[PDB]
Amino acid sequence: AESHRLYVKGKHLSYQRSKRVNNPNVSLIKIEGVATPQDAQFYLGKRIAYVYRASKEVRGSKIRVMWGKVTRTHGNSGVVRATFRNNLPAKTFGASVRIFLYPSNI
Amino acid sequence: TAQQAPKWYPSEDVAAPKKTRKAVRPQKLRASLVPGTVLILLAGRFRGKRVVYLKHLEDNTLLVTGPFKVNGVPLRRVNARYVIATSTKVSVEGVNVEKFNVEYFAKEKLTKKEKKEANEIKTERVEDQKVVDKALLAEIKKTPLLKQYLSASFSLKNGDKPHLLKF
Amino acid sequence: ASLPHPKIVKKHTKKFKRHHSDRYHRVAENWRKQKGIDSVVRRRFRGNISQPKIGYGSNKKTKFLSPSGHKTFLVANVKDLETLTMHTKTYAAEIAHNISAKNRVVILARAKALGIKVTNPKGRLAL
Amino acid sequence: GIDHTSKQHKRSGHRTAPKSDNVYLKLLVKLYTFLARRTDAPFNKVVLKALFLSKINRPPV
Amino acid sequence: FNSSIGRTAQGKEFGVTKARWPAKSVKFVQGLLQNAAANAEAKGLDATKLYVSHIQVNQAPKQRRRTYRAHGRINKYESSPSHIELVVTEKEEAVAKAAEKKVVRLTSRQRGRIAAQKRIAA
Amino acid sequence: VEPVVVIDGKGHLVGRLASVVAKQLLNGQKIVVVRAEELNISGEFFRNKLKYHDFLRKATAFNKTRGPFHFRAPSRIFYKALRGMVSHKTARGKAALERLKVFEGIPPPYDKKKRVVVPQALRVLRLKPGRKYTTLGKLSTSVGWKYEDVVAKLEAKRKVSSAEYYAKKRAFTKKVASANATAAESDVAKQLAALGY
RNA sequence: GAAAUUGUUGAAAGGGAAGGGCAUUUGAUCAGACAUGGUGUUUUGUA
RNA sequence: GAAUACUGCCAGCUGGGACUGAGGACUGCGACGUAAGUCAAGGAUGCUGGCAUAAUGGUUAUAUGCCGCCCGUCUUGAAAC
RNA sequence: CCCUGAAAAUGGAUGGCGCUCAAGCGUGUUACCUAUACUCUACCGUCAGGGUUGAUAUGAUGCCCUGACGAGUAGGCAGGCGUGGAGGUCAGUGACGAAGCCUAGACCGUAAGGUCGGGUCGAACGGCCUCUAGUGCAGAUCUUGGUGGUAGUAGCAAAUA
RNA sequence: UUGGCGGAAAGGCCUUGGGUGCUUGCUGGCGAAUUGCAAUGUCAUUUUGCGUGGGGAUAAAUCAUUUGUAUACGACUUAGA
Ligand SMILES: [Mg+2]
Ligand SMILES: [Mg+2]
Repeated sequence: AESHRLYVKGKHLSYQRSKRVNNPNVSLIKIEGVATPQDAQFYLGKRIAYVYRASKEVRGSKIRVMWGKVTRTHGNSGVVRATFRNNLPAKTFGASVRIFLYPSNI
Repeated sequence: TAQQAPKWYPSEDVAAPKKTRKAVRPQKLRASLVPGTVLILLAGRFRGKRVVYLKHLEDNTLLVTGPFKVNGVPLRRVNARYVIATSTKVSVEGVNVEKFNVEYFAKEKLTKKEKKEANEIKTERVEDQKVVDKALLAEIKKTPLLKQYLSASFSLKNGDKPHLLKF
Repeated sequence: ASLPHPKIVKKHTKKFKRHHSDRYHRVAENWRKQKGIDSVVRRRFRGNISQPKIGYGSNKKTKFLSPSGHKTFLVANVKDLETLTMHTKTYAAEIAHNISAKNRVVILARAKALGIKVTNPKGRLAL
Repeated sequence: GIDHTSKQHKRSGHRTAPKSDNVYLKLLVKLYTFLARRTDAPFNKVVLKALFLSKINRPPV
Repeated sequence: FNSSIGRTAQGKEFGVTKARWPAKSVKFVQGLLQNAAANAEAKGLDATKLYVSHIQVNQAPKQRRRTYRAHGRINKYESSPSHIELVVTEKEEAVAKAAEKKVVRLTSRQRGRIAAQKRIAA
Repeated sequence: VEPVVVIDGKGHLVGRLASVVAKQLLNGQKIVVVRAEELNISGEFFRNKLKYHDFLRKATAFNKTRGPFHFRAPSRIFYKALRGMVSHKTARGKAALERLKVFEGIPPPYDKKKRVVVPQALRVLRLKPGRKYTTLGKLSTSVGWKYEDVVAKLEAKRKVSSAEYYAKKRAFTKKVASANATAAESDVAKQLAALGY
């Protein structure tokens, strides 16, 4: 067809933070479509990929991926907490990111 | 001397590990996976394609087929955590899937010397595929539009919420 | 070829540097504790440099081990090298910096015969 | 935080393993620490504690 | 070294405003340029492709004197001399080509994808 | 969900719209706000004129040129209210603010596009009926904006052209609705009705 | 033949200082493990 | 004559998610079993894939998010005009 | 509750933006955010309580088991790192290159520090057990010596040319 | 390709005619495997350079000289085949 998307779009909002101290080890993700923790409970444990590009070709590609997963819900509005192998570079606040449907329970 | 000595040397004998208590009970699959279910492949080379599930294998994998005449997916095994069990059900009674096992799919592992600088199929595999898919498509021809459904790919459109969608 | 060990963890892999060693050239970056009465580093304010303490200490099963998994032992000649004959999987030899090349070839030959690992088998070598 | 009712990390204040470097005295306290550990007689513990004592705590008899 | 010097129209060539005419420095530099051209023709160079490839100036030891200042004080009056060196070379052609081999590492999935593309197209 | 979101600023409250839009930019949504002369501020016109005069008094004493700049256009008033809610002095704030452009009227890049509203910042949904409000264009031309009438003339011309568009669109959709109704009650229509479409 | 301080070359950043801490992107640069004993001799210098 | 709400209990069942795997022959307390034995019972094992190299990682420069006032001294109190 | 009463000097502060059935005031119910605090786990150290001379191989100040604890100026104590020189030892290193110096190269230690590779260089130096002291610097309007910014700046204008 | 409309930042919208390709509106035939149980598994647009081969066009500014409606110096205003 014309669409081939097998993931859900999301936005990298910020790190986990207090009013004046942030914590880069936990990122905050807005998954689009979900507006409550009860709907966000479907997406727990799903893999997340941040997909970006670079000028230098490394192993056949100019596209590099950072992997992570959803761990828990955050707040009352469907924001989730996500942890990555290496933390997200904080210039990606507001950048798009992919939530895959695996590991599936359905 | 440059360094004097250590007064005691540590022993070089490696100890044995303790006797473990982790036996292997078999995998308890989720309830939506019954044989004959149409699955959607979430990842892999054939991602977004709808296949039919036949047999639960020994290494917790699912035996699936396209059929190969419909969408070009051969006889294959997939992971149960990388599929979506749709509610669409066909009957796979009349297919002899006990031939396939974990030794049926062997990669014939490659040596470190054989490096592909720049750049085939088992005849047993191809007539096994031809035996099973002609038994599947006879069950496919009963209810309408299943051949078209299995040939078409799955993809998420704008406005599709997977937490609200029923498959 | 080393003895099996747990995963080596460093609690603080960054070097502890003296406060204002970046600021003044007369202040070397070898660690000194701030004994001042108004020192933010001594008072441990947020956003300042961390200080060495006993909580950063390495695991006793992991301490003094190279990433290869051996402990470095300095050697000067063949008789010093021969002390590690029965302890090859725990210690690795390192030729001292002041050994000449015509002795270094002898120590490397004897270590290769005895199966001893040398951590610097490239010093003063001509090619 | 703990509301400590005592001084933390304090030594017991009783001298063990005597401050002398006499090797024969160290052999004697080795023998009597074996005897005090395993003979379950109070005499061995008493003489083991008396072996640690300093000179002014060992007056001549 | 240009703070509080005068401004001039002849810096428009170089996009600056502050420019001067250091006659003594020009005399010394052009004497060294003449000597280097003489060394080049003695060595047997082309004498038409020469460009000044290297030049540097750094400080010689100072030469001192003293200043007589008010209320009977002495100050210094020091000359700051120069060490100058320069190298003229012939302008050659393009330097080099034929860079590194850049050996590639591909996974089995990448190799299967490239083989699939090579099969699926011509 | 959208590449660019075009917001019709008419009938909106300035602070509530700015707090919606600033969070949208910080999340990464591109926003363009049109018709900035029709924003509303709660309160009397005299109260908001006094507020702007209190703001207009504030300037740097030794040099007025480096003081706070008192911008007079309604779009720049909205930009001031939004820059107050974005941390504009950082690189993240600058990158957020470059995803925004605010206009008086609807310029020709955006007069053929779709305009949306924000229902949690709409005056008729937020204020109690009876409370008094202002129009940002009236306040701005009271404090020194020069282009209130040329925007009105351009908006009149644009509305005439848009009504000419809408008459043709309405005629076409009535033809399409007539054909859909006559092509309904067939077998595919009843099967789609059973399946929910 | 050190440092302060300086010249040239190279790399990098720079909207009213610079420098630092935690974390990661990007660029540059770099260490370690990769044999192992092994059924085995498909063997040459026959062990 | 019932139901339901509210509160409380179950040595009732069961689904999803995250972090951790310390220890290193055996010894103990137990459970299921007539028994042999088995087990979730004094701390993780089983199966599989890719790569085997700057890929992970270390160092260093830069960028970004948040934080970070100049040290020493006297002083009740120092970033101190 | 709101309003009058209610006047100060650079421009100005519920922290700012702004907010009017509030994003104000009174009150109630839930959900949610996060401290170096609490719970569990790992690791480091300290303290305490214990086990273990049996043969083989070492270290009994050793090895092992268990539990609790960890802020700190003035100050006290303990264990260590480094320097000049001395007794002993390694029949130590070295003109096939000692010492020193440079090195956004590598390794070890929580740290003081130690080790290696490369460059430069040219004649002595080191590990361990002990002994000894003119033994560790950022400051003292410290001492001696050297060098900056200021800065190609102030200026080089009395006595007719 | 024909005809319009659009100046707020028009740079886009509509329309006439023919060509050409596809059509999943409906019914068929062949292909796909081996990427081995997943690895973004690579499909976008931004700028520049260098080659082709096809058009298009053949300037000024500054320094120096000069002016004094200007001027500390720069700058400004003039003149000069
Ligand atoms: Mg320094
Ligand atoms: Mg004078």
